[PDB]
Amino acid sequence: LDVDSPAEYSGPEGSYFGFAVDFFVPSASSRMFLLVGAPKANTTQPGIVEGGQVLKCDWSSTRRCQPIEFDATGNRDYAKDDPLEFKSHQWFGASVRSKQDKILACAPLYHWRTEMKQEREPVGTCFLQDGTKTVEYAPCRSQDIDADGQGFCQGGFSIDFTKADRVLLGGPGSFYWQGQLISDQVAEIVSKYDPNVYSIKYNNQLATRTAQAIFDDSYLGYSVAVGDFNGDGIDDFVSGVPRAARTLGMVYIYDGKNMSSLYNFTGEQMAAYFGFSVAATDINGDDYADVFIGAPLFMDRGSDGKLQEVGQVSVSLQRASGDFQTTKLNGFEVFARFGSAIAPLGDLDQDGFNDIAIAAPYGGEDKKGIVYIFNGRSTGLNAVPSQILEGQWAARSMPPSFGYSMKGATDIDKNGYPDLIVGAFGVDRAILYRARPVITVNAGLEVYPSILNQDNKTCSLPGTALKVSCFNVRFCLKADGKGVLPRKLNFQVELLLDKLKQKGAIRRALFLYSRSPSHSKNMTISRGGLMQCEELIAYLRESEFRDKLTPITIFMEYRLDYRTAADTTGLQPILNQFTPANISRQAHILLDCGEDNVCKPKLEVSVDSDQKKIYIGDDNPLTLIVKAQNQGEGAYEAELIVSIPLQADFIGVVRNNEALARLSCAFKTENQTRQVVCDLGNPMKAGTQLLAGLRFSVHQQSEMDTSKFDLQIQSSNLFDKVSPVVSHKVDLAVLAAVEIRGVSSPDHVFLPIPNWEHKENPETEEDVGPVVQHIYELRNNGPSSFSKAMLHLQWPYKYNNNTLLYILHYDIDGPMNCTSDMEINPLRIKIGDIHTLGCGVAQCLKIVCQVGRLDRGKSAILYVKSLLWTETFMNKENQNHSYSLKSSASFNVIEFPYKNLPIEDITNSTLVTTNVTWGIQPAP
Amino acid sequence: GPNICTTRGVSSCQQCLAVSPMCAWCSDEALPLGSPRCDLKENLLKDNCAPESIEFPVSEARVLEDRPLSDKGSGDSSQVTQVSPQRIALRLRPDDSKNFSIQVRQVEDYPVDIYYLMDLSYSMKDDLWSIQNLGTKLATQMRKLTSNLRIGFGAFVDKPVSPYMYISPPEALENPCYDMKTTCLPMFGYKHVLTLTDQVTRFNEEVKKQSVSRNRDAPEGGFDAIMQATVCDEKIGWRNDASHLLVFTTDAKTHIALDGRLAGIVQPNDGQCHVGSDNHYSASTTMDYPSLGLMTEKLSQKNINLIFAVTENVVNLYQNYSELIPGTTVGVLSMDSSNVLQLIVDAYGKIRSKVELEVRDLPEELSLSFNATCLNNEVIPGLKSCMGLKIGDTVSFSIEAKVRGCPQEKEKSFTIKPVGFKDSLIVQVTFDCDCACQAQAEPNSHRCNNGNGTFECGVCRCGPGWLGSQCECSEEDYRPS
Ligand SMILES: CC(C)[C@H]1C(=O)N[C@@H](CCCNC(=N)N)C(=O)NCC(=O)N[C@H](CC(=O)O)C(=O)N[C@H](Cc2ccccc2)C(=O)N1C
Repeated sequence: LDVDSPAEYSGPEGSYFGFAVDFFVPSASSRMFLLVGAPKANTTQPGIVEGGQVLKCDWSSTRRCQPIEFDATGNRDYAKDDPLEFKSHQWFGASVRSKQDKILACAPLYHWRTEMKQEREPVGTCFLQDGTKTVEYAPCRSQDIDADGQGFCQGGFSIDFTKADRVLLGGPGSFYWQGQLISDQVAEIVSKYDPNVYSIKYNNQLATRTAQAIFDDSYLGYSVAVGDFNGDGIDDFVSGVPRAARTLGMVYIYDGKNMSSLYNFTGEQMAAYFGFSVAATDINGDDYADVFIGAPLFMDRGSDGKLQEVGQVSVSLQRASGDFQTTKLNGFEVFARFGSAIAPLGDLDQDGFNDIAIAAPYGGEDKKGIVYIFNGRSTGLNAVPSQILEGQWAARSMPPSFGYSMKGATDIDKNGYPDLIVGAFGVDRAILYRARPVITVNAGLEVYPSILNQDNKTCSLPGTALKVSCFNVRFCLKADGKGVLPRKLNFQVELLLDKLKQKGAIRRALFLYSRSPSHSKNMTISRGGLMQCEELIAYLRESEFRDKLTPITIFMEYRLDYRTAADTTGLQPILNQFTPANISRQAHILLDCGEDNVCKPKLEVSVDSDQKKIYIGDDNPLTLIVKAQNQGEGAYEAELIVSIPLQADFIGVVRNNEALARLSCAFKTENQTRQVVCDLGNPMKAGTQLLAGLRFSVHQQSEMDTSKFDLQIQSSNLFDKVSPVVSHKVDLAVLAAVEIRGVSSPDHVFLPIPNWEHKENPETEEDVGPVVQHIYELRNNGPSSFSKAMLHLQWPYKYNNNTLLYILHYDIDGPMNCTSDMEINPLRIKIGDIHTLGCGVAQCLKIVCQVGRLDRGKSAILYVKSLLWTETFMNKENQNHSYSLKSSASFNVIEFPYKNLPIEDITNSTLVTTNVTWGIQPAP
Repeated sequence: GPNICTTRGVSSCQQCLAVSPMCAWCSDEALPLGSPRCDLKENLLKDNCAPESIEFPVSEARVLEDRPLSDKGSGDSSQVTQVSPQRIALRLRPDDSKNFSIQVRQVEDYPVDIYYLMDLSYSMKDDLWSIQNLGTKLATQMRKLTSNLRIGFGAFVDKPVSPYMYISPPEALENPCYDMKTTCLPMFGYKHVLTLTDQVTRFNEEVKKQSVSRNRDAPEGGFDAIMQATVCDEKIGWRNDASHLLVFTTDAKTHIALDGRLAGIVQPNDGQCHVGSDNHYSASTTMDYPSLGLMTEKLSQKNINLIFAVTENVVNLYQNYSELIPGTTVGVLSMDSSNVLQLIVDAYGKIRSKVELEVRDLPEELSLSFNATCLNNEVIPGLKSCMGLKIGDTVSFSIEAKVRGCPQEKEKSFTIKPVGFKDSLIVQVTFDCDCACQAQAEPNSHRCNNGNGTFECGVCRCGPGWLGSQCECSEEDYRPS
């Protein structure tokens, strides 16, 4: 249904123009018109105000609307100054029905001066216009006066034309508003007309009769329709009775030959107004009329369980046995009054099944009205609406009521598809929607080599001698369509060589010529069986991509060139609703495991480090010597991922030994981790094992860390792509190589010293003798550090009751604290063969030193300064004797910063010697 | 060794008392040297400070006045008391507070509004007496169940248009009973007669001063009247707190939405107040009847309870209608009205209250924490509400006060008021942050070290170069002795 440029008509403001609409298709002439009711338009009839009008509108010929000269007579006089009828404010045009040349309009609110007594009574009336003759028709203007008879019949409230030129008319007010149906032959209506007679009687009239008082205020005749429900070939009458059965509502079907009741439908909810609008039409192509009944005010359980007013439509399919099959449709909004108007459309799309429009005139945004189109299918109506038309005029002083009246099933433009007319009497408008031709397009795409091989590199790449693999893609388009359509349609086709690959990551296929993953072409097609086809040759990139498992998807989409496919009036065609706008198909590529296209891996990992012990310091980079293997059908895009400790940092693969693979690798910190990612073949050859030679910095910068790497091998395989987790744990060794050494200066001395004299109470350095200085060094020449250690140093003090080396002082480098067990500088002195002398035979002095932190390779020193006691050697006990004084130093470590790690008690010692000789020996 | 009374470098009574309630200053000069004058309260009383040399101020709340919460509904000396206590005093130590309880008990009778809708169709001529008797007895009954009853009424016949109206004879417009040669009032759509008022006698007289009219079709336009009585607030006089009842009387079927198309009325009911200054439904002839959905929606929107008071022969019909309008009851209208009065008695029995506290005159310097002990002794900290209260039901709220430091004003007040209830609890608030000892201040006079300071609480606030316990020492002077 065209919805962008429909035909809009307007009547005089406040005229209700559009209350009732219909088509006019004269048999004599060829042009078609629209008939629209204006039940409040102001007419030129003498003395009549708001008499109502029926307007004929020209459609394409400038869309002019002009009134029909139905009646130019004001009130008639039953006597001088005694009016007979009250045409003013009659709702003439409240119901318009046209069949060939017969136009029938009705005024339900026409009161006439009862012939027996001066009195108003709305008997209603109608006008029937043939080619040129025009007559007035009013069954209820009879001698059955008053409400108890046909006084308030209000005939013409609803009307319809029977297939065999019988007019059916519904008076909802007859017999105390019980209602009534009157069916009369048009020929008898025109033949019996007599202007001087007001109660004309027709011989072949079919009418219902008065019933008991229990049926009062039932409103039979509120709406009418025609359809055959007993198979006699003569259309039967269907009427809605919205107030029957304690207000439940009902629908009566009366035989169209003797007016005998056939079927009764009953509602289920009070006051739902089940029967406001009825429609008979076959909705499943079974040739049996089906009944649609509207209940605009039906209330149903809401989301919260509370009743909400949405309306309802009951669809009763007829069956041969006489039963009925009833389903129901519910409205999609609250207070929208869905089901107010039901309009058969005929085959709106030529799908073979009749389609129906249902109006919710107070739905949509701003309550501007809405209309839903339901397409008929075999076995019932498609409960899901296919199209939704929305009102476009805002309320001036009254709801627009768009969709309050509808009429379809007439091809006004002669394009082979029926059109629709909708009334917006709230804004006094009428809108014609033209149905568009429905083109059904069958598109067939096929890739002959569904599975493609790189090895089939038999195709010459244009522009270069290089070779590629060429595969075929075929695409065919056939566009069928009923009705007036252009003989030729310019379709546009677009093909994508690789769907998915989101964000344009990579596309592995390109057309042989003008390499590009997309290609579009305009191909003409003529409506017919010629399945016009075209082919393209596309080639894949050897190692330009890293994903050879996910299938390559070919995608095709076609767009009809609507612009040039329209008619001369500018009505563009449409494509079928259910046909998919795109067709996609799957290609494939395989490596190894040919028979098992679904290729299954079986991965396995192992790890065993060579130097599984570390010294907690500067050492060779740690290498795991990882083993990776597979025994499955393969391993695609295999990669080894190793998570390393924070103390380990990635190092390049080992090139010293060629047995290890020449594997490129990289590092990342995804998700706050420490990952080393290397490749293991894409794919692994029969799962053949590989040997890793990667290294790591294993930089241990936290003494509290205890002793581990984890690792895995994964692949791009679609299943079983994760290998078992394999972890290794190296150990930490405390290689704190502590060494103690020393030196003495001078290394030798000659006695007696030059310019020296014996002194009994020396007070300065010169008085005692030469200065002897000893340096001791403790160095932790190892990768492992210690936090606290114990240091010792023993010194020779006195030999033969005589001092050997008179200590002057001891100096601390700073990394240790020292304490002397014996008095230092007791007297407070101002600062042949050689025999060994030391603490073994001589009174000895020792100084105990506690050493603090000593890092990797760090060292500390201790200094001792002493004076050589010359008088000791000048004594008789040592005269002409040469000696070698000895001292020893020792260390012992006690506390390491690696508190968690094991601590080993390591100790050692060394010696420092000085030489003294008698320079002035006796003459030989 | 107090956590904050000495660690904060406390040296003044004012700040010693202002830092926290746990901190107090020992003032007497007789205190021997030792722990500071602001030791922990638990041990400061024994840490060389005599009992009379220290004060331990503590926040407290005093219930000066209280009253039993009017257990029974009889008259009181002045009026019933709904909330207790009546007034309390609260001396709050800086940054100190505690708990106090307030209990509420509904004793006042509920406010009720009744609107009576009378069908004045000709079919009711035999039922007019029953309508009048029911209208009188509604008040006579409810007045004995409550005291805030307001009553009113209106009437309806049908839309004044063809085919419903009697328009045919020129002189029948003023007497639709022209055919029977009797007189009946001209027919009308809907007219609001008497607003909701407490004058029961006026309502009785007006109801008994009514007469019937006549239209054509048996169904009536009562739904228009219901909708207008619902959506019109000022005209009807609905109260925002009273329980609203809308009694509706009829004896025949009812017109429903889309029945007006027969009369040329196709505009859907607007659902707006359309009663003009003449107390007539001015949109009767141009707007259709209202659908049941709209009626239910508007009844719910304004908390109006709808009761059908219908005759026997239609009761079932309207009974079924009640199923489509949840929250509505139906009763037989007859000479014996007890059956339909039981509906109103039950409806009144169904009334329930709400309790919500208020905070009116509090400043930003004070706050409360609420803990509600609602019905069934269910305790729930963190709210100020309670539902499902009958007459005589009781709830309580334990409230913990809180004050920031020492507010800038010594005296204040705040009133706690239950929602709707006129009664309230008034709380007077005072603060005693100032040091009582500081009343003996002596700036630069005798004591201290020849002046040069201000003796306040055993310590002299000495000037520059005079810092010390009694200004005997300077800021940067040390005694080698
Ligand atoms: C007969 C009498 C006992 C009774 C009655 O039955 N009225 C019906 C019967 C019509 C059915 N006839 C058919 N051939 N199908 C009727 O006409 N109803 C429509 C109406 O006119 N109702 C009005 C109320 C109104 O104005 O709102 C009103 O006049 N009802 C009268 C009231 C009455 C009762 C008893 C004596 C006199 C009048 C009514 O109930 N009937 C006429």
